[PDB]
Amino acid sequence: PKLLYCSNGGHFLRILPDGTVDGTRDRSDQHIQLQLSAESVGEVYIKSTETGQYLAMDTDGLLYGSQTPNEECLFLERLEENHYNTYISKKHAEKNWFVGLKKNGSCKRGPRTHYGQKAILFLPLPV
Repeated sequence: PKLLYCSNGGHFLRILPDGTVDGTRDRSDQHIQLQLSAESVGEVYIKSTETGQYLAMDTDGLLYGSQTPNEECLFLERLEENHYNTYISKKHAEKNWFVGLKKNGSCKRGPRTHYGQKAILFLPLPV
């Protein structure tokens, strides 16, 4: 029962019911309560506790909400040097595509992500 805070512009990661991932700063928002559930070690699904949608990155690197689970919904967790976390699309691990948000709280597509950005750091917060 966790919130994922993005260091970049200070948004909590948010899966809107229509599949559009983005960020909000509103703590009472329903769609930010997430559940991180480990398949293997350092291999998680990221799910909304409010819609049951799964976070997923498609072929273009666009993050969306997946209504059912699958290959695209798995992400590689890495704890970073501070207390923050990065998350790679397992299905696109080679392409080194992270979950990330821009500074205005919008999805920063995989292609345009990379290491050393503040877009890709997230701080899990127990709700």
